[PDB]
Amino acid sequence: GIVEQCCTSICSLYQLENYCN
Amino acid sequence: FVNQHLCGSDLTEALYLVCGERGFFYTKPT
Repeated sequence: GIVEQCCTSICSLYQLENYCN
Repeated sequence: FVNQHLCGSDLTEALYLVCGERGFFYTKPT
């Protein structure tokens, strides 16, 4: 998934955007 | 939010906000 992708590793808001609706 | 560690709710929280009215997406593997 993308969870650890942003949790264990860290991500920017532009990525959480790609994971938005 | 610069460099953020989001997992479980912490991710849904931001997820819920990054998009919000724009709806968001999550893993919820089960």
